[PDB]
Amino acid sequence: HHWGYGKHNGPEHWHKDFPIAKGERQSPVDIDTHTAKYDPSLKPLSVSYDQATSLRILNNGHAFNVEFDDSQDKAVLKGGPLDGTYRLIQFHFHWGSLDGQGSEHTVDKKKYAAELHLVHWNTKYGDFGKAVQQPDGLAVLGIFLKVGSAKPGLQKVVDVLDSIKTKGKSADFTNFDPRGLLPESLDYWTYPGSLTTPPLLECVTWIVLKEPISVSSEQVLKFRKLNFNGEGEPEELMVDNWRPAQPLKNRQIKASFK
Ligand SMILES: NS(=O)(=O)c1ccc(NC(=O)CN2C(=O)NC3(CCCCCC3)C2=O)cc1
Ligand SMILES: [Zn+2]
Repeated sequence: HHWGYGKHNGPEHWHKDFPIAKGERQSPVDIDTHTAKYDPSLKPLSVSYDQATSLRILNNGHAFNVEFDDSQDKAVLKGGPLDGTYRLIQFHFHWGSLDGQGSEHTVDKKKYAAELHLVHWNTKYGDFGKAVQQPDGLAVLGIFLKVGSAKPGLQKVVDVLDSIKTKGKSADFTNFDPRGLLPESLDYWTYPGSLTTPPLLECVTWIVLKEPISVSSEQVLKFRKLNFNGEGEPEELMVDNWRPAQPLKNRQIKASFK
């Protein structure tokens, strides 16, 4: 596939190779804070990252992924809307060319500067490849980024980006603690949706935190120096790697909080 975020290969083209792009539970969506309803049936959200084992950072030509050892139950997400145990396998971000855009989800049509996706797969399906074939296969924890004060726990990510500037470059990224990327509050919205990149599989329980994290202008400027292209190819800055809001269709967004 040759999908990306340009005029010629961007989100409006994706449906030709990935017809589910026009499906019934696509992501991201706008979160209308007034029509999202408090659900008392939601159990407490459990983010258990104490034993998280990061291994590597990869520039995959669409974003950069911090990859985890998911060979055991070391870093898991449970509770909230979730049945059973979801294992952390990677995180990445989507971000803008300028501070006024970059998030995939929106909140009353507001766009944040960036959005962090912590990707977990349901352990009842045994591996990630099997889990993406199921409607409850994945849980993605989405966290908004606004530009303000630096996020101390982000800086180790920022400082390695120089070593993975281009598509296909990776670097060792051991002993990174993803708990440093969380906000104080775990208040969330949740809805059923999809991967936000091809293959756009309708396999995700979305859990979007209400409280954004603050990152510095200097931190997000370093995200924007990455390249979509490979080494020795024409430089295309890795910016505006976000899919816009998709139709909500027959879905309800539920709030964990009143
Ligand atoms: N924007 S999104 O909705 O959160 C979204 C979330 C996940 C995906 N897709 C994947 O994670 C597919 N995939 C990678 O890219 N890396 C792998 C994980 C790292 C461990 C080694 C296996 C490879 C993997 O399984 C696409 C969109
Ligand atoms: Zn994502």
